[PDB]
Amino acid sequence: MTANSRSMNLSNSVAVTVYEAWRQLGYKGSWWWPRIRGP
Amino acid sequence: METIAKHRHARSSAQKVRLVADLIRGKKVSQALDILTYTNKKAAVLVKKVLESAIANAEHNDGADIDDLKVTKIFVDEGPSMKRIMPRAKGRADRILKRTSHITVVVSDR
Amino acid sequence: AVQQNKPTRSKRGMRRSHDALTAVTSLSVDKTSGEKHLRHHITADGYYRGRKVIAK
Amino acid sequence: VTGSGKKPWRQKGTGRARSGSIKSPIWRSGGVTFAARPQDHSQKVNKKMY
Amino acid sequence: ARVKRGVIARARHKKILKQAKGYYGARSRVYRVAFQAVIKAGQYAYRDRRQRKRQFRQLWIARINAAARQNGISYSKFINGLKKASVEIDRKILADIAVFDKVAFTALVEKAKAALA
RNA sequence: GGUUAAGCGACUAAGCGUACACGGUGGAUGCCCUGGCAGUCAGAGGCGAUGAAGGACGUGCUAAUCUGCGAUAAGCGUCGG
RNA sequence: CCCGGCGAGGGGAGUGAAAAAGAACCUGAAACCGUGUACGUACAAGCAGUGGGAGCACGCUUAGGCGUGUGACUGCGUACC
RNA sequence: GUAACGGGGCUAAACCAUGCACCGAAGCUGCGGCAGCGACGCUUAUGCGUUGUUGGGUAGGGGAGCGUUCUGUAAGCCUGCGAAGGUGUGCUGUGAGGCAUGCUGGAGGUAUCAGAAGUGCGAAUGCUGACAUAAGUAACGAUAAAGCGGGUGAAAAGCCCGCUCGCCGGAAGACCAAGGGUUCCUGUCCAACGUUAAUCGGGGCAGGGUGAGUCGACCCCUAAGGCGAGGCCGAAAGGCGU
Repeated sequence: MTANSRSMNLSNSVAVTVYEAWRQLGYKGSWWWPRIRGP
Repeated sequence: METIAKHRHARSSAQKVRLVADLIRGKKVSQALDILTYTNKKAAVLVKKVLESAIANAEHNDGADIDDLKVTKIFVDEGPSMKRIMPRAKGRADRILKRTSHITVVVSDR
Repeated sequence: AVQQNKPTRSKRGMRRSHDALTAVTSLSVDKTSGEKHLRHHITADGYYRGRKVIAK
Repeated sequence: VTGSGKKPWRQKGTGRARSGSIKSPIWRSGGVTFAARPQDHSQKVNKKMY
Repeated sequence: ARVKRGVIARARHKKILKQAKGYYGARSRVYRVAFQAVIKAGQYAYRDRRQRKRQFRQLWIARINAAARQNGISYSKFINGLKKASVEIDRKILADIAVFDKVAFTALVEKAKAALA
């Protein structure tokens, strides 16, 4: 009773996992190099 | 008359299998069995199994004389795709597609 | 570097025009057993150029 | 609509469009823009013209 | 009193795509591009309905001029001579006569040449 | 008939385009409803130290998830249908 | 019953009004991906269309030519909000 | 990079003066059709005939319409002689549109005149699902290293035996407390999971396994600290303390 059931089952969990993987705080910008056209 | 054999939901991408299917389009059955034997591809096993199964059908269900059958039609098309997740650097995550295929072979005495 | 416009299916088809693989046609028959094999290779039942070999 | 007032994500920085509510009328499972209340459709007719 | 938009929108989309048969690439498969292609085609057709009336007159002039010099006269003198002789023949008819009947054209040319005198 | 010149020139598709026929993937559209929403007319407007609301662990021929029940544990006594 | 690894997936037989209703199971669109047929394409420069226009294939037809598909060559032409 | 006639080229195809022809626009004329605004006649309303004139258009004002879901007309009418839906073809209105019919579909649909709107989508770095491109490209997670024979198996570089080789050895060895909760052992299976294959596994399924007077909790005693009968304070909630 395994094959189709669990095989398709994992495709539901991947959606929520990718959904959570987007906490987005780790965005770490400030583009550390000097500003493009600074003062 | 025609005889069909199919392998649905085969674990391989459609593009890779289509390379093998081009060799045996329009050949005689004996030659096709010879060619697939001496080709080093994963897909060659699946196609050879399907072709042998198609040969068996044309003899037991339909008539006989396997000595003059030919490969009239053969084509490949996509099936459902399983989706999995694979982690990357800095907390990012990516989608992964595991593709399948449908294999059909048409053999006839014409 | 990334594309600026997605290439067409035509261009995808043109690039793949060299991906076709080739058959063998170099099938040879052994003198004694008469079975098929590649050139310069041992047959399945261990025969090479008629004379029996290891045949494990 | 049953939900919470937290912002979905910050204002700037990310590449997405600006959003401020999970229950916006333009989102799936959001609210209706001009919802309806129970009404009363009766009219008036003068005695003489009845 | 809720109204769904499926059938009507599908019909309206199918109406446009049926007008874009034969166009290249995505200009016959996706609505957003086929719409603009159809509008352009309409504009071009409207504009060309005017230009069609100029190219044919240009061609008729060229053929008449070529045929007239075979009989030793220029186009402008030929046309002017026809007017002094009171001849009303359409340029389309003149080109047709020039192609399909040499003798009649020669008669016309001689008449015009006499009319100039 | 032949031999020389000079001039002109059908037939190829590694692949690609458009049209038509037949398919695959995907799940819209139509048609359904013991699920909801808003109300009229009546009822009741509390439960608990005689241990509440809410729970834990148990309970079957078979072991569990729902539904009941409490070591008298998918049930015990009596009066009616 | 047959091929296959005492597989997965198929082809028969059988039930049913229907299996192209076969359990991922009413109907089943679009993007997207294929096989087959007809025409075009390897000296040619640009919003890819529009106005002219040979040739080829198929159907009707009594001539005479019509209808469908493709489209060599040529005039004009720098998307939408 | 010719490039200070658009080019080719030009001693007229250059520049003055005169003249007659012709080309040249959606301008004007010819033929056919539609719609306004007036005038004039018949019906003297509508219905008409004979005329004159008008019709590029953003912001914006005014006038007419098409189509979708629901209520009445409805126990009416159409429906296996095949409804809604899907997919082609052919006709006709100035337009939104309408009608007939082939194939799928297998049970509902609505003249006509009125009424009420969740009434029409291409854009909003719009929201949800599905599917493309880059591309069969980059990568397969420590440079401690592997070679051969036999076995099982449909299939063996990766599994099991054997020999040889290499690495760690104040650890990459043997234990305990935290934390986890059957991952432990045996037998079976390979469709998903294992960054490849797999007969293998911390994967699926079924059985089994944890024995205490002395080891540890529980128990007896208190530190920092907590609670706190009375008590003292405080709009209420409460705060501090014997």
